[PDB]
Amino acid sequence: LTETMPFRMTMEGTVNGHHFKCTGKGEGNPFEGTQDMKIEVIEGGPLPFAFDILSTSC
Amino acid sequence: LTETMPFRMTMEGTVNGHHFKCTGKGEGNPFEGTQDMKIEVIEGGPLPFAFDILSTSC
Amino acid sequence: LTETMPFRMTMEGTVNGHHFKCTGKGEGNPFEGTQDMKIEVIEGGPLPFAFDILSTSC
Amino acid sequence: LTETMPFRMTMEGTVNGHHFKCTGKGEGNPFEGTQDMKIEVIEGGPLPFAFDILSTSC
Amino acid sequence: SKTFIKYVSGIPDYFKQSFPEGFTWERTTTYEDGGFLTAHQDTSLDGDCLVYKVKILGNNFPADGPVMQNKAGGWEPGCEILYEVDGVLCGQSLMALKCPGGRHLNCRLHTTYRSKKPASALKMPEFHFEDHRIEVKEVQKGKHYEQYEAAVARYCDAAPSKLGHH
Amino acid sequence: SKTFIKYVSGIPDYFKQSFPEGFTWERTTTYEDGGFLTAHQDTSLDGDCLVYKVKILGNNFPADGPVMQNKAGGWEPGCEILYEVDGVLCGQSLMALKCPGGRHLNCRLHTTYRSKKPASALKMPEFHFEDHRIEVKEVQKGKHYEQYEAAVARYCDAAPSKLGHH
Amino acid sequence: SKTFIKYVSGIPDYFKQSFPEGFTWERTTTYEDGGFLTAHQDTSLDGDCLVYKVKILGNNFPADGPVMQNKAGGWEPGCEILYEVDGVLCGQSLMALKCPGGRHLNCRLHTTYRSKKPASALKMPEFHFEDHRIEVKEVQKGKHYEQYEAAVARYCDAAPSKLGHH
Amino acid sequence: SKTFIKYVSGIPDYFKQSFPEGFTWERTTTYEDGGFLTAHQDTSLDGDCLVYKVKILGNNFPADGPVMQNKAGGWEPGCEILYEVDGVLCGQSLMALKCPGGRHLNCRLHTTYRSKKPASALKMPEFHFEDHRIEVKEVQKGKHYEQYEAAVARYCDAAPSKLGHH
Repeated sequence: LTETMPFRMTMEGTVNGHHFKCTGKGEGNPFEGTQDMKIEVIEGGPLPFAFDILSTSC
Repeated sequence: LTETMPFRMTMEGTVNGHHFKCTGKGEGNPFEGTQDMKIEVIEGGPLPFAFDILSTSC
Repeated sequence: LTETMPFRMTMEGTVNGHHFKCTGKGEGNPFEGTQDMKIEVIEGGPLPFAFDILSTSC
Repeated sequence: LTETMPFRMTMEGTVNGHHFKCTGKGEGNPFEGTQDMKIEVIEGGPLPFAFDILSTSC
Repeated sequence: SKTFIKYVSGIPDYFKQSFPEGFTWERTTTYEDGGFLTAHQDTSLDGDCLVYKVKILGNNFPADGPVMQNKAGGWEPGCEILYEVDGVLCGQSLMALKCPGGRHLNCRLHTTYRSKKPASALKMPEFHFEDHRIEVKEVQKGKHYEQYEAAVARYCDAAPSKLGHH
Repeated sequence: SKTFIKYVSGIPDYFKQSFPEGFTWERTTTYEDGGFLTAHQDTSLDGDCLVYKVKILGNNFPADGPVMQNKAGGWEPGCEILYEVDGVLCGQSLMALKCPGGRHLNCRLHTTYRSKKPASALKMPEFHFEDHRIEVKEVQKGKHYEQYEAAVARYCDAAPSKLGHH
Repeated sequence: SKTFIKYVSGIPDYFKQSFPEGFTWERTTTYEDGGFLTAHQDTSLDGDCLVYKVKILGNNFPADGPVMQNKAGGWEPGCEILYEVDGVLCGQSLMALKCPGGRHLNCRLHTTYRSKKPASALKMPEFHFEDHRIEVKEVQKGKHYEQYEAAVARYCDAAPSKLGHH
Repeated sequence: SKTFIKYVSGIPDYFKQSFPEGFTWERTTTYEDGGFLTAHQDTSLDGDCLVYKVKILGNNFPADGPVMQNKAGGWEPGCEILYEVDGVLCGQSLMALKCPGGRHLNCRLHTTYRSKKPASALKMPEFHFEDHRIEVKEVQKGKHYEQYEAAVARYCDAAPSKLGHH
C-alpha cells in the first residue's frame, strides 16, 4: 500500500422495494486513517430515501 | 383444582419514574381457561400511563 | 388463478460470505392454502449452511 | 460539590428467581470522575450469578 | 395468571402440576418504540385461594407514545409459543397494542416460567401454542379496571403435518 | 409463497387481490444467537404461472451454531400477525428452529408486503393471524430439497371476545 | 454513579446540575444470549453524602451461560452516547463481558436519566460521549466486592470534523 | 472502507494484514424505528487500486420516518468495539442519525469482518475501539454525493486501569 491509495466502488441494492445502483471513487491516507470519495447514483436516481443509510457501506 | 377458583393479587412497580401499587381480586374456571378480575390502583393513581402495559402481569 | 396453480422460483444470495443460487418449481391449491415444491442448489452447492434458513423465502 | 464525596447504596433485586439485597459504601472525586466502593451481599448470598451484571447499577 | 388455561390434545399442564408448591414467572416485554416492561411474579396456593405477588419495572417509554399519552385501546388476541429450555418452560410471544387511527404498536414478550416443584415430579410439555385474549374495561380513569382473559393450549391443528408431527 | 393461503371468516386476501400486477415482500429475520437473514422477493403472474425472484443476504450466523454446522431439524409450525401500516401490509412472526437434543432456536420475522396495485384499488384486511407449517425433506445433501407448506388466515376463534371483537 | 464524571470541552453536567433535588435513572440491559437486566435508581443528596437506592429485576439468563455459571471475568472499558430526548437525557451503550477462553459476551444498555430539577433550571448537553471503565475485585466469593470506576464526558476529538462540528 | 484506519498502541491491523488477498465484511444495521439495512462487501486490491463491491438489502423503513422522508442530517461521530469470535473479527457499534429539531434516531451495527487469509497467517487484535466520523455533502439531489471519513483504532486511554489492562 501507498500513503495515498485510490479506491473504486460499485453498489447495487433494494431498499423498501426501490432498486438502485451506485458507483464511487476516492482516495485516502491508509496510515493516517483519512479518506474522501465521490458517490454517484447511476440507477434508481433520484434516491427516494436518505443517502445516510448507505454511508457505512460506501 | 376446583372448577371455579378465586385469586388475589398485589403489584408494585415503577414505570418511567412513576411509582405505583395495585391490588386485584378475581375468579375463573381453571380447566376451561377463563378468568375475570378487578384491579385497583391503591398508590400512584390516577395512573399516568396506559394500564394496558400491566395487563399481562395482572 | 386456477385450483391447481404452478409456480417457479429463482434465488440468489450470500450467507456468511458463501454465495449460492437456487431454482425451484411447485404447485398448490391457492384457495385451500397448500403447496409443494422442489428446490435445487445450482451454484454454491453443497450448501455449507442449513437450508432451513431459506425456507421462508422459497 | 466537594472534591472528595462519599456515597452509600442500598439495592434490592430478583435475578432468574433469586432474591437478593446489597449495601454499598464508597467515595470518589466527582470533578475528576473517579470512584471506589465496597459492596456487600446482605441477603441471598453467596450470589448464585456473576456480580458483573450488577456493576452498572452499583 | 397461567393457572387458568384450557389444555387440549393431551398436552401436560406445567402450571397446574406445580401445585401445591406453586410457580414463578419472569418476563421482559420489549416495545417497538423503545419501551421496556419487566416483571417478576410469584404464584402460590393459599388454602382455596391463589395468591399473586408482582414486581414491575418499566422504562424508556416515549413521552409522545400511546403508552405515556394514555391513548392505548387494548390488546389484540395473541399467540404464545412454549417449549422447554434449561429444564424450565420458556414462552415467546408478539403482542399488538391498538392505537388511535386503526394503528398498532407491537412488542415481544420474553418469558421464563419456573415451577417450584422438582423436575422429578413434573411432565414437561412438548412445543406448543397458547392462544390468549385479554380484554379490559376502565371503570374509573386510572384507578379501577376490570380484566377478562381466555386461554387455550394446543398444537397446530389448523395447518396439518404430512410427516405426522404435532 | 403468499398466494397459497386459505382465508376464512371473510378476511380480504391482500395477495390474490394484487393480481395480475402481483406484489413484493421484504423481510429481515433476526436469530436469537446473532444471525440475520434478509430477503427481498418479487411475485409476478406470467399467464398461467407464478414467478418468484428472490434476493438473500445472511450474516453473523455463529460458526458453532446449528445453522452453520448444518444440524437444524426443520421449523415448528408458526403464527404470523398481519395488519396495515403506512397503507401496506405488515407481518410479524416468531419461529422456532428444531435443534439437536430437543432444543429450539428462536427467531423473529419482520415483514412488509407490498401490492403492485395502489392502496385505493385494494380492500385492506383487518388485524388477523396466519397459521403456517413448513416441512422439508433433504433429497440430496445440500443440493436437492422438497418443501411442503400449509397456511390459513383467520381471526382468534379459539379464545372468544366478550366485547364483540374479531 | 453518574455524579462522578469528568466533563471536558464545556459540556454541561446534567447530573451535578440536578442537585440539590437529585436525579433518577432507569435502564434495561439486553444480553446477546437472551438475558435481560432492568434497573431503576434514585440518587439523592443527604447533607454531605450521596444516597443511592437501586431496584433490580433480571431474567432469562441461560443456565449454561457465563452469568448463571458465575464464570464472567469483568467488563471491557465502554463508550456511551448521550443526547436529549423528550426533555430528559438518554444514554445508549454496548458493553462486552469478558468470558473464559478470551471470549466476549455483548449487551446493550438502554438508559433514561431524569433530573428532579425543572427544565427551566437545567442546561441540556449536546450529543456527546462518556468513556467508562469499571473494575471489580471479588473479596469474598458471592458476598464482598470492591468496584472502581473512571468516567469522562467528551466530544469526538480523536476523529475531527471538516465542517466544524463537535 | 476499513483499510483507512490509523492504528495506535501497536494494535494489529486485521485489514492491512489481509492484503494482497483482501477481505469481506457483512453487516445488518437495525434502526430503532423498525428499519433494517443489510450489506455484504468485498474488498480486493487490483495493483495500485482498491476495489469495493457492495450489495444492499434494506427494508421496513417507516414511510413517515426521516429515512423515507429524506430528512436525515448525517451521522454523529461513533465508536465501534472490535474483538475476535470464531477466528474472525467482529464489530459492534451504535450510531445516531441527526434528525429535524435537534433529534436523533439510533441504530445498531452487527458486523463480521472476514480476511481472505487464514487465521494462522494473521495476528488477531485484542479487544479495541475504532472511532469513526462520517460527513456527507449532497452535491446533487439524490444523484451526487461527497463523503469524508476519519478513523482511529485505540485502547481506552481516557479512563485508565488500576489492574494493568488495556
